[PDB]
Amino acid sequence: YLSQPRLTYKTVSGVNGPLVILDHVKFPRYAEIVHLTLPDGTKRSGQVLEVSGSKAVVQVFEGTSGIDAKKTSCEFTGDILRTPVSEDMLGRVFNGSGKPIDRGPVVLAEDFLDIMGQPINPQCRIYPEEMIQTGISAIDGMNSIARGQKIPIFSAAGLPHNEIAAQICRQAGLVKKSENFAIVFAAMGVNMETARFFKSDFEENGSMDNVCLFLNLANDPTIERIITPRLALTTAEFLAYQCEKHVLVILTDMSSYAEALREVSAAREEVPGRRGFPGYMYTDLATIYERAGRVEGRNGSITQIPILTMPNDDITHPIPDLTGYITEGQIYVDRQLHNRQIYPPINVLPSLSRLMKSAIGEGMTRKDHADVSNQLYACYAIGKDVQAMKAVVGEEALTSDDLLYLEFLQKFERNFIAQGPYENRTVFETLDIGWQLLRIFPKEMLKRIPQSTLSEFYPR
Amino acid sequence: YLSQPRLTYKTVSGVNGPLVILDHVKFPRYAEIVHLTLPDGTKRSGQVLEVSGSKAVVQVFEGTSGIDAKKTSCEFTGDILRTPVSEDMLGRVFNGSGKPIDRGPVVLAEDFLDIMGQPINPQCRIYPEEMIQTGISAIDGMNSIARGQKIPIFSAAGLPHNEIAAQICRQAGLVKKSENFAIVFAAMGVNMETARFFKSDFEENGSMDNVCLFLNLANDPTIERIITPRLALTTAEFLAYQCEKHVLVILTDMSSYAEALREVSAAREEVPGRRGFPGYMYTDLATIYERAGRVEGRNGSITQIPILTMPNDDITHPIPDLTGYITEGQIYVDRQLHNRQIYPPINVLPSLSRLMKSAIGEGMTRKDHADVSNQLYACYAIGKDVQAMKAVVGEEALTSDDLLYLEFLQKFERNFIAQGPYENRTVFETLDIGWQLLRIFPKEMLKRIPQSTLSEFYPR
Amino acid sequence: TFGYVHGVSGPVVTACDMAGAAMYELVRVGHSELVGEIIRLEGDMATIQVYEETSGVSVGDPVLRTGKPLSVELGPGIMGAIFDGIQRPLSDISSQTQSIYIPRGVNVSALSRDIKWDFTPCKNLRVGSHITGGDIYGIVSENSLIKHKIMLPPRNRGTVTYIAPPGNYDTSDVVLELEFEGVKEKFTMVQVWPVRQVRPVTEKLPANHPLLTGQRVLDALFPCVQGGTTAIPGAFGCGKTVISQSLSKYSNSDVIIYVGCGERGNEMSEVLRDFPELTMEVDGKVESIMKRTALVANTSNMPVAAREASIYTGITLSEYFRDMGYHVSMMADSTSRWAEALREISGRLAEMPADSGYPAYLGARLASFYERAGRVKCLGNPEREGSVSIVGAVSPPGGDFSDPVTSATLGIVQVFWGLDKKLAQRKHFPSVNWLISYSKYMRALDEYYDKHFTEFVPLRTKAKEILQEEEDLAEIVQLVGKASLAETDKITLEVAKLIKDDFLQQNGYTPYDRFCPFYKTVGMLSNMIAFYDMARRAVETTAQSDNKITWSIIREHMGDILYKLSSMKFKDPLKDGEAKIKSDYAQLLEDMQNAFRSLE
Amino acid sequence: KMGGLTSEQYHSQVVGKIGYIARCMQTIDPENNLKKIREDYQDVLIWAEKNYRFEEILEASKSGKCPNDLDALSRRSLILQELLRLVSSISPFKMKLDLIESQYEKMKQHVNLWKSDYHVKLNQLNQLTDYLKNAAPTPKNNFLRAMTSVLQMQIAQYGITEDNEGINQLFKLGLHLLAMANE
Repeated sequence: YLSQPRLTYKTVSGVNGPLVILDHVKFPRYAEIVHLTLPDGTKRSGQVLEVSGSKAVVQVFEGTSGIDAKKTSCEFTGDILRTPVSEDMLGRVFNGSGKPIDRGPVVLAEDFLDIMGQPINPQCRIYPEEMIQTGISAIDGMNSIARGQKIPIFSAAGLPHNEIAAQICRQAGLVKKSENFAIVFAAMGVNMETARFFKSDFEENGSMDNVCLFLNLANDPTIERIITPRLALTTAEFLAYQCEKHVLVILTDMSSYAEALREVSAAREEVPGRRGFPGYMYTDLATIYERAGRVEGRNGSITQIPILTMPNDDITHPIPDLTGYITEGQIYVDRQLHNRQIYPPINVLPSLSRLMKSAIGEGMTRKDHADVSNQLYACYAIGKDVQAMKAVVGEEALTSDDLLYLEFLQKFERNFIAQGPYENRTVFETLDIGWQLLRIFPKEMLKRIPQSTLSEFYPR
Repeated sequence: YLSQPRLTYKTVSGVNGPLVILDHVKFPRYAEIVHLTLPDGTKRSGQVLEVSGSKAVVQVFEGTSGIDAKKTSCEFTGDILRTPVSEDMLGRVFNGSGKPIDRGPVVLAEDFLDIMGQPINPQCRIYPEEMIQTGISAIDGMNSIARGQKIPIFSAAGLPHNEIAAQICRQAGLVKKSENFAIVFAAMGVNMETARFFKSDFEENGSMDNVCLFLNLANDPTIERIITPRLALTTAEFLAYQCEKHVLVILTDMSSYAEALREVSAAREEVPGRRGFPGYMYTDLATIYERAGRVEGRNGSITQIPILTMPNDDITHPIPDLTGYITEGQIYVDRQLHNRQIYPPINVLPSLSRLMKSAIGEGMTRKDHADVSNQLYACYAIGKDVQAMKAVVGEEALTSDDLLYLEFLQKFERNFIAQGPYENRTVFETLDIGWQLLRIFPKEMLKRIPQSTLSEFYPR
Repeated sequence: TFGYVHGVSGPVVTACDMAGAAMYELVRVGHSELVGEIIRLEGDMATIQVYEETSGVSVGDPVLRTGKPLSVELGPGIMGAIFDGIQRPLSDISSQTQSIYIPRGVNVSALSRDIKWDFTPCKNLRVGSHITGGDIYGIVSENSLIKHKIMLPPRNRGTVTYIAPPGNYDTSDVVLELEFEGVKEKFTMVQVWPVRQVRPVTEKLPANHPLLTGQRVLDALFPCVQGGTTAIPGAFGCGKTVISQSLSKYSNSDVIIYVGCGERGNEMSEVLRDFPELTMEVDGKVESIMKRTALVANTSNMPVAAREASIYTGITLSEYFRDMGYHVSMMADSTSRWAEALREISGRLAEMPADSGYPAYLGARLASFYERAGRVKCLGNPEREGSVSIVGAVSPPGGDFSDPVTSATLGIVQVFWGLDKKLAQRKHFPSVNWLISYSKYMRALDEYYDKHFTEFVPLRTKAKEILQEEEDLAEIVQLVGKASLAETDKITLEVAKLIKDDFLQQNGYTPYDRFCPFYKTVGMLSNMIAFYDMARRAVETTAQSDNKITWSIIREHMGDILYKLSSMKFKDPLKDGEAKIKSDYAQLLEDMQNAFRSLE
Repeated sequence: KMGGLTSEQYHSQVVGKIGYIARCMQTIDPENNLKKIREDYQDVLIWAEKNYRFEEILEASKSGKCPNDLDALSRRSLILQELLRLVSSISPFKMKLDLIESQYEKMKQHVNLWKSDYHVKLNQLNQLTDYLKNAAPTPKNNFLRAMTSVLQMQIAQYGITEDNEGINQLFKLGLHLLAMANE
């Protein structure tokens, strides 16, 4: 343990911005944790940001208001940020710094884990195989998610990506063939209505016992937003690789994380990078997205679903562009589909899952999954083209096979995509809906389904 | 002579980037030369970039990898960089720093010359007027070259600029209306294929006792690409203005020179220009290109032919753009003509030679040279306009004259430009081909040729 | 040695009491010994870029000086090993620590000092011999495939004072000891070499021998040489594994070195699973390719200074195995993921950006890297000759060859196999485009072809002509109605499709089309172009003779000849010999000639 | 020295090549019987027949006494090296001093030895010989051993440079049996 007494310093030598510069520190340690006591008595917390000889620069979480250099005390903890972790954290609500905000006690620890974590050995990770069932047919049926994937959701401002995140959180599970599953939710930079919605919606839909919620609000300290996803992922790693559960981690608005990163970078007096964000943002996002996957010898996984809002609906902004280099696929929340009053407004033509081939098939979902998905994609694209030609050629000069690609369109968007915010559809219900839609066309027009399957599932 | 002993300092104050900083120097001299010996015995050489009091800032040609501030010993030479120069240098191969790489002895100097040169009094020059006949009708007939000109080749990556250069070198000579060049070849940052090509071509299609090579390859020190063209040009000036020969200097990939220059500029945080290149790139390229011409009273000359590679075929990039403001023309090597298997792939519209008007005409080549050239230019431009009009209005919307222009275009690109890599066309053959091409049109469409020239040359 | 820590601010540590510390030297910071590198000196202080996380380093911590820059260990223990950009033994960390993480400040040797190796010295060497740098003075029997030659480091020389007898030694025992000018050098089975320095050779030769891959395309139309430089597009769903699998299994290389430069986490888990499964056949037996293969494996969260130095570790390993006499082929997967780590390392040092933010020295690095490939005459006495072939992979945003890295690498490399996704969606495999691909090594392979396969280059030019003509006849068939078709053009549009479907298309999941030797390739192309020639002449002679022949008569007079043409690619090279397939192709030729004379 | 052959490096390489030619000679003819060949290589064998140290022959090369054209030395060394390869591949059998000089001067007059077909057939014979150094008694191993011994004796009686179609037949037969599946 640490059995030596702690040292308190009344030697503040400077205050500027969020930084307090102390002198005569004995052996200042980097990234250490400090407890400050203000002249009147209010207590604040900080972290050492720079070290030089007998001098430390502490960044205070709650600001430097009312701090003077003659009566403020700083007690040095002696170590770095280690969080307590146990399995009882499932069913609780903590804030960004990890303290309970649900009228309950503090976490009785099973271990104290360093929140920075170590990289997984590339030689121990194995390939993702089975399926994570979200209950949303636009994702389950056509953009399937494997156990151990990392697949983001791209959206914008005003689009309903928080309700999609909430539905995924309160419906997701494992496929019921013929359940050691947990969810860790990390909300970063949300306002108070969003946080209220998350908290109440999870705790009143009878599901808050396989969920651990970390809520960080837009008026919270901007340093806590830097440590929120690292607490979430430390808890997820404990659960998955020491208790052998299957964990799904949802991280909402990584763009707010990027903004907080920019703030704490500029506080270090670092020159900005391309378009505002630091030059090392790739490595910082990668130390988050890569705390995932299956590993050899353990029966647990970690699946990650980052959620972003694209500024100006641009797909080449630094945040979406760099998230594309680390993750496998993407889901697109569309605005033309949202204005047409479709929920969920997921565009399946630009969306992709790079590891769907591994998640679906015989013994995982069903033997007809890949063919149904391919045929639904093909028919949807063809129907969109047909609806384009209909506007210049006229609806009275269309074929009879082009009149089928225009009923499939309406039925597909209103019966397959459009779901309902409290409607849970298992994978088999999704595939049965797919077949009900594919039975619009004669068996001879479904070109992408092998004849050995058009015999078993078409005649029903 | 310098008869005093040299001072050797182990007083290194700090290494950073490619720059070493020495202190306690005794009367530091600007631009002096330093010899560093490393802790493991290896030897490097540097040049003083700034002096201040007792401090000197040396810039090492080979880099600062392995230098320390306790055992590296620097010996100050006491003078600027002077190269040993002789006439036996013809028929030898050196590296980019002047040492022999052909298993021969070092140069027994006839003189020691300062490699920065000396600007030639603009009153003591002679305007160049004796036309070189390169045997290439695209250069001879439309972009004629005088003896003393500086005219680069604007090419890109993957195009055949090396064979064009070697053909000019092995075919070039004066015009015979009724003895040879000494080549000096410097290559900056070439690969082994290019050096092999040039060495093989010199000693086969001619003689190698009239060539002096300075080979700096792609796995060689970058900061020594800065003094290679100056060594080449000091040798050229000795051979031309003191031994009275006609030298032809070929500097290969001034783009690599410019990029080494950008790297050294960024190393010590100087004001940039466009795309990061230093603000003094014009004044630096002009100290290289302007060492080419004739002088009053001496029977030598220096004809420079740099070779460029334009990034992304863009002629507005800083390198071609600043080169075209300094040199007296340019020969443009095109990619669109290479993809049609045309050789030489020279596009004559973005080409130019600024000394042609004074080198052609009666008593120099022939009375009609200039008019044929201007008329070929006009007809080629109008043909390229028609070729793009027909891509919009179709093949069958053109007039009777647009088809004349489209025929001129084909016959010009296939008969005048296209030549074959060992064919030596005297300038009169080029002019006859030009007239055979101009007879496509009635003599009233040729509105740039005076009437008394059309009366003598058009009917034949 | 043993400076101390003075300040920590991010990844940048400052160390006092470091007097004689060279630039770019490596050091170990703290009590967990994190690895870092010296980037600036000032008086008695050094500025260090730490590779790992500096969280927890206090003032006064030790700083250990190593004395050398980033180097690699070269000795027996490389084949079948799995490293990363720093050459850390991943598969040994995984088994000594029994954890699924890479510990922080882990210090394990890259080659194990436990295995006993079978070492036999050169039988002519004795006390008093004159041995220089490069000489092979022993052999370690590494495995049943690769003999490991023990060579003197490139900079030593002297007279043998002691040489060890044959026997079993680990990579710590003194196997040689020589003398020079009164100073002794002891040498063991392992030598250390800095990764940013090219290894010396006696002379760089021109490359004039093919790199056989086994595909009919890439071997006829776009050839590579032993010592060349290739680039492919590394994208999703383009059928990219064919290149690396062909190189590993069926190739004339001796040693294979695969490099991942910052790949995704689950994309590395697929390579590290698939590669230990591939097999070869040698001397009739079936062996594993990981007996002559080494892997360098990085992911996106490993240190940024290992994702950058990976390319150099790989090329140094291959230059080490080239100096033995072997022919190595290195493969760097997603060179773009290396360029991005380069840009980020620059950005950290607050360096002026260049076009698109990449550093100023990007093309210099990309050119001095590819200038390390080629065929060489190796330094040292026993007169050998080796080669290194580099295959890079670039990932242009959305297939746009204007990114600085893609532009530079296409300006440098000589071959470019353009894999396309469009062809992959049509089930056309190998999905090479054949229209944007190229190869500039075709004039170096001219003595080879004219000495071994004399009647090939004309067939290559003819096939390229036919495949280009079937393509620039596209609007003629769409904007007009397929009827205004001169018989020459019907013959083209049919035989070119014959080529596209039965020469350029190969299926590896078969017993006959995994490997296509070159005699079979030239036979299959000669029969097709000979058909084309005869069927074209038969038409254009009877141009005005009242007996107009068209493709309709040619396709009815020879209805089995065409099938047997479309069935040439089923002749097994193993179950049928070489003389057998040659005689079968000759019989098909004579039947074609007959059935063309019985038409006129 | 086009690129990396410093003076120290160049002359160390020269001394090493001289020593290597000396060793190859001492192995190819321990009892002096190829007096013609030991005469043709006299200017490089003199520096080893009497004991000079490494530095003495080093300064001799830097001065200019001993041969110092590394390329000429390389092309003279490849010949003796391939001779040693030919006379050590057929180890149990032997060759007599007429065929040895015949083959030696047939190699001396080749355009490029590394591009010859004596090199190629030596590669093939050494492949066959190296597969059988630690083989396991089996049908195909015994057949390969028999045919290999017959090939070795035929080469020891005829030679490698001239065409002898029995040798060609046995070569391609052994190289087809070696690459045949052990099943």
